[PDB]
Amino acid sequence: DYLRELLKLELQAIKQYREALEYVKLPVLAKILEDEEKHIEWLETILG
Amino acid sequence: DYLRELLKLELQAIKQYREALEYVKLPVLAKILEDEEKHIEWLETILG
Ligand SMILES: [Mn+2]
Ligand SMILES: [Mn+2]
Repeated sequence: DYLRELLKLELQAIKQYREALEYVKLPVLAKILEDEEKHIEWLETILG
Repeated sequence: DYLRELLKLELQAIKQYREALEYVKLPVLAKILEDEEKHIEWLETILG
């Protein structure tokens, strides 16, 4: 639930990085996004 | 500044994952933390 606080936290970071990537096409950003996508898998795996 | 919103966002995620790792010693968590540490480098590099 602390694990649910974490997943929403990632879920927000991906919304904002996506958007960040929307206007500033910077490779470093697609990569951070890659990782946050994996963060999300891993937490939803540990949960439900 | 959108890049500053991102860094605080990571800076918080590392506070909470550290803490999350404090009580539930789960390897997946030290690894997420590893990545967030790198997220932070990369953004402070792009900034100041
Ligand atoms: Mn993450
Ligand atoms: Mn991150």
